[PDB]
Amino acid sequence: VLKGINFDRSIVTPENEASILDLAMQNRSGVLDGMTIDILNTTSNQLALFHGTAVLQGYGIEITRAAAPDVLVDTTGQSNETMLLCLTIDLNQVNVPSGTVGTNTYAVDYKQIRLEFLDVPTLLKQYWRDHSLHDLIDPRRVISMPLYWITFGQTGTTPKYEQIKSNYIDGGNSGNPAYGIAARCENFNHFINKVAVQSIPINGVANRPVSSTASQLTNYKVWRNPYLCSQDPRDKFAPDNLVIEEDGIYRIDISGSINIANYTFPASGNSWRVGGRYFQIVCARNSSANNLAEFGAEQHLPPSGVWTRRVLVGEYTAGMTEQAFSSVATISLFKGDNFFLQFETGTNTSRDSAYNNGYGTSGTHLRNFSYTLERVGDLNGTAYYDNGTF
Amino acid sequence: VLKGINFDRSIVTPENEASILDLAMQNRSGVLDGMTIDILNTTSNQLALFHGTAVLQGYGIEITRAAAPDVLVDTTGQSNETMLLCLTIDLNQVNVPSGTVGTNTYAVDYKQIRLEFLDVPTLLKQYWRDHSLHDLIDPRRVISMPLYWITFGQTGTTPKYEQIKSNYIDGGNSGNPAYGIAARCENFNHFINKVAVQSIPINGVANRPVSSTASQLTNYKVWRNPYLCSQDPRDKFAPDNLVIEEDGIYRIDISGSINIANYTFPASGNSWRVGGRYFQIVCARNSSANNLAEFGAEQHLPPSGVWTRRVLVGEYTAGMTEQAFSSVATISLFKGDNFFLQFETGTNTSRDSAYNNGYGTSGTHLRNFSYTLERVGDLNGTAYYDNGTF
Amino acid sequence: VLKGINFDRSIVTPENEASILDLAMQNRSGVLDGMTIDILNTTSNQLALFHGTAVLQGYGIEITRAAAPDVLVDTTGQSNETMLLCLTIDLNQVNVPSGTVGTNTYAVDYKQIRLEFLDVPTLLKQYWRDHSLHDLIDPRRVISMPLYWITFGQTGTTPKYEQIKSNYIDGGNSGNPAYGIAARCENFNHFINKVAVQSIPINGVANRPVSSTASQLTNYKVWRNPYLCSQDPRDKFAPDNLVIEEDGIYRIDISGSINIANYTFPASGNSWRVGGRYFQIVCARNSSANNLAEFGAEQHLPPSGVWTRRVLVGEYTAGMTEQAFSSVATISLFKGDNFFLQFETGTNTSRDSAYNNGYGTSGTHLRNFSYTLERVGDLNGTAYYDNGTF
Ligand SMILES: CO[C@H]1O[C@H](CO[C@@H]2O[C@@H]([C@H](O)CO)[C@H](O)[C@H]2O[C@@H]2O[C@H](CO)[C@@H](O)[C@H](O)[C@H]2NC(C)=O)[C@@H](O)[C@H](O)[C@H]1O
Ligand SMILES: CO[C@H]1O[C@H](CO[C@@H]2O[C@@H]([C@H](O)CO)[C@H](O)[C@H]2O[C@@H]2O[C@H](CO)[C@@H](O)[C@H](O)[C@H]2NC(C)=O)[C@@H](O)[C@H](O)[C@H]1O
Ligand SMILES: CO[C@H]1O[C@H](CO[C@@H]2O[C@@H]([C@H](O)CO)[C@H](O)[C@H]2O[C@@H]2O[C@H](CO)[C@@H](O)[C@H](O)[C@H]2NC(C)=O)[C@@H](O)[C@H](O)[C@H]1O
Repeated sequence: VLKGINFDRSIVTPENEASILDLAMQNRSGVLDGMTIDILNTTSNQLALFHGTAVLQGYGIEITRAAAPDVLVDTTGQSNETMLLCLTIDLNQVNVPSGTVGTNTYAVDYKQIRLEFLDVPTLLKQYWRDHSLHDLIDPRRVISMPLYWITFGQTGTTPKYEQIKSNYIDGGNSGNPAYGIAARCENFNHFINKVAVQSIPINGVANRPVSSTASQLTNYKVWRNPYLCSQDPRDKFAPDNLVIEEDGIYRIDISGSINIANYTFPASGNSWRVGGRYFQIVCARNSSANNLAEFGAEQHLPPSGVWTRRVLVGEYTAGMTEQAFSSVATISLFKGDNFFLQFETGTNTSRDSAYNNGYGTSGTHLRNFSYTLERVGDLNGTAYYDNGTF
Repeated sequence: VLKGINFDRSIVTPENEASILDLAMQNRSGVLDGMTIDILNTTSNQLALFHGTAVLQGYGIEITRAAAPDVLVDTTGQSNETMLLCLTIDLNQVNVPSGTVGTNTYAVDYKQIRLEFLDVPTLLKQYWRDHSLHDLIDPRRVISMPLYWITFGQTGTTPKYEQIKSNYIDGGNSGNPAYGIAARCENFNHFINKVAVQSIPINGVANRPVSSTASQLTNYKVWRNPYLCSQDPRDKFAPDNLVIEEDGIYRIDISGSINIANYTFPASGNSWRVGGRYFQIVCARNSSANNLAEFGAEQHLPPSGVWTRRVLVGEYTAGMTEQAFSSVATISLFKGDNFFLQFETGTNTSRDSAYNNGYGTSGTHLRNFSYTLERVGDLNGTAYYDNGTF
Repeated sequence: VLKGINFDRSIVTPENEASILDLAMQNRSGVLDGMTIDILNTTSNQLALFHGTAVLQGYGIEITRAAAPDVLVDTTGQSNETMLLCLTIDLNQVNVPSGTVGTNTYAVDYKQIRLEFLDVPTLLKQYWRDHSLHDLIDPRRVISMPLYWITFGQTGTTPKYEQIKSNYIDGGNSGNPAYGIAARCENFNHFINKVAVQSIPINGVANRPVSSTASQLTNYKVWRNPYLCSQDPRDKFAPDNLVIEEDGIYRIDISGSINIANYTFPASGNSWRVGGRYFQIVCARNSSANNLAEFGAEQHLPPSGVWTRRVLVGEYTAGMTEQAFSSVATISLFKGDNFFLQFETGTNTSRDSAYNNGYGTSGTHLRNFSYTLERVGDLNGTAYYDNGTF
């Protein structure tokens, strides 16, 4: 039959209001405030956490403040292991109320909520990002959110910790928690190596031209939303590649200029004409390596025929010392993919190369280069096949 | 007086929680999951639909699953007609509860909800996209959402169906259901016809240069959000024009290059200088034709003085084989408008044209062209006059 | 302990549903409909307001309609003063219910809600944009939203009014009330003054080239979201500067062309080659002047090392009559900042200037220039330091 959920004779249930809050959270779960580690109240037998609020698939969870320690987690038996401190909902448990409304003594022991230590494969099997209490095909009764990596030493020591920032709704994304900016940087300058194809380092270190003869590795301001992307965990790829943590349609914006651009000088032989040199800036995706996503999670397989390379800028050098460019594209990206930018040109500097024979500021380089990567759409349902291939 | 809705002594009503959910849905109504046609359980007297959830102006509607058929709709009397299968709320009806809380027998016969067949003019008069149960000036008591076009044959046959995808919140837009991408495509190449003004085909078929002498009509990947736009229903305009289904401020992004660009060769007569050729890429809107929107709905009239053409790129060819361009603009668009892109230049190839005398890859063409159209703002209230003219 | 808010044994309180609605409003408060001044029912002792709905930090407030006047505010004693008509929540007050559910006589006198006149410093101390009933560190019990500037004359006169549009959720932003477009304009043409550095007038008046000898100040279509930005209140800066009203990560899009661009003519002395002229378009922020934000509110101090200038386009003129450009960047902006765009070039027209010696249409000018400024992210929590410096 046709059932009303919100109608005059309907009864609004806990699962109902949780389904509503989850919708209002854009289906993202996470710590809204607090719930950070309290090292002052942390011993070799207990782990303390500060007061706070979290939402786990529409269910509101609170750690209350009193007198500190706001909450204590038992670490007895945990030793020489790296574990995940998790906030878990278990709907098989029974919440035990006591006292009464009428007296001011109503209280509930929420057995459906626990703070616990899980190993990575156990967390992954019940991770909110992959499984749901509200799921249509495989509904679950137990779901978890990892808060910290906890590394226990020898019996008698206090553990080392690392916050799982993807599960904290800190700042930057509050009104649009599942979307917004994935990555952005300030303008930077980067020397173009004398090769046909090279990646542009987008993760905060550029090879900056500093003199007429030299360039040097220099930091530039960069920011990443840990819920959406991360710097590649492999050192070979760490300067250049992002790992996508969330499927979606993303928008890539790039701008900058090619400085000391090469071209064939107008001479009597070529009828006093500039001989332009072709170059292209491409964005790229690659999913050959599995388990690059956070916790080594299984990558999300893309639809058959998915793009791998997309031309953002494709033209010739125009005979000027410096030539600006800009491009904006929407692209599909999947959890586990590598995403990167490449500069392409010919390798013969006297015929087809956009780069010259100089080094440092005398050599061809990218100047005032910057980008923004932003999540703008999801790939759920039919969009996976209709929108996911490009 | 000043009335609190959500305060300590307030009573939260069904209309209240529905007004809240509608706000959380960005005022969009639609099927959240399921509610697709079940052809196995569909006969010549009954039409079956699968279990699912929908939200209609903040009211949650559910089709429950048991044992299939999840729901049955009576088709007796319906013959040789094209009808709309609609999900309707009728607040003049009375929901009849039975049983009691205390026993586990409470149940409601939701007479305020029906699955019914309506003709197009009846649906349009009570369509959620134009009328509201919550409306300030003209509040309604009956509102509908069309799910399928149902074409009934002769008495004794099973009907033909077509899903109304604009009313299904499938994928791509989940956390931002009333906004997000309207249209996007992969990079494509398109031959420039030897004319002053031409539309750029944005609906998935381009005239691709394939040899030094020929171009051929070739499909490219394109995606449209049916809630926001559709391919023009008239075959004359179908390769080039979108029909806007929803008023708003939209963002248009374009990028690509002009390949084999024409220019006046540097000769002794012009003092060995490149003679550039002017061209422009414009976006355009046109509302002269009424009833282009879904169901032949009345177009939304724009404010007096509304724009019709906007220059996105305006410059000269620079004497290079290929020259890149990019542009981003925000524009107002109205339900029923045609939206399209045009390429403009002179027609004298020896004096003012950006195009040459070649064909296929030897002729001037757009290369690596792509666009994104996205809804970024609404045109309700004062924004209609202040923001709606440009 | 671990407390559930939305669980099976939980009791959902008024503060709970208000916290949920505030989340659904992206933490923005404001009038959703109506609540505009009713001058027909306004006298020298009373001020009338029309029926409407507002949300103040998740609490729903309603002015009910009956028979007009929908509500009356006492103005006795108010004279020769500029005051703020405010909608205030005071949780120290007690809402007084009367009658009963069972009879159809339940009614509440909402003493926790008032319409009142406050001076600017009192409003600022309890302004919802700076303080919260839900605040973690400094929770408040009294919070206000200003609706109108009310200027009272001599005893016996009806007052003058000015709507505070930043506190009315009118149109343009309904589904994304705290984000969306801040400012946008139609294409305009602007003469480039013969100077090294100049601001580009973004607030609706451009110096339009109209003849081969003259340019004239001409209006162009522009729109600003008053919640996000305003035209500079100082006449010296009013044509060029925006005042940012809300912290965040913003996206700036620019496009246009440089028409009648200057360059060194190819002559025998320079080996028949175009001598390009460097120019750059920069966006800029400046927070030296405090109290530029609405009501003269204290500016939000940026993190140490914050950017002030960012190159959007940096290149040489290419020897063409007209050269197009486009750029998209994300930038941090703070409440109280000035935001503006600048055009930069050399001042020697025979050696390094992108501008020539002409005036009007014969002189170098920006053609088809337009921009969009949009709020795309917040700067709360850790994002303030990690994302706020660029
Ligand atoms: C396991 O898959 C991984 O490898 C993908 C491909 O790597 C490129 O292939 C090699 C050689 O071409 C042949 O082995 C290069 O080392 C890789 O590309 C280079 O990466 C470095 C580091 O990021 C760049 O600085 C360099 O510019 C780039 N070289 C070229 C020629 O483009 C990789 O793309 C996958 O993402 C990854 O998982
Ligand atoms: C009923 O209004 C409809 O017509 C609008 C105008 O159509 C153009 O006008 C004619 C001729 O100029 C004179 O009759 C062209 O056929 C139409 O423009 C052309 O459309 C085709 C198909 O999309 C393009 O391939 C072609 O490039 C374009 N021609 C030119 C010169 O630009 C129409 O714009 C409204 O949208 C529509 O409702
Ligand atoms: C109180 O801080 C304010 O002033 C900031 C700087 O103003 C510029 O400085 C002077 C002179 O360079 C030296 O006093 C100029 O008058 C100001 O810049 C100019 O502003 C006008 C009006 O907007 C522009 O038309 C003009 O192009 C621009 N001049 C130059 C050379 O760029 C100001 O930036 C702060 O925002 C403001 O609060």
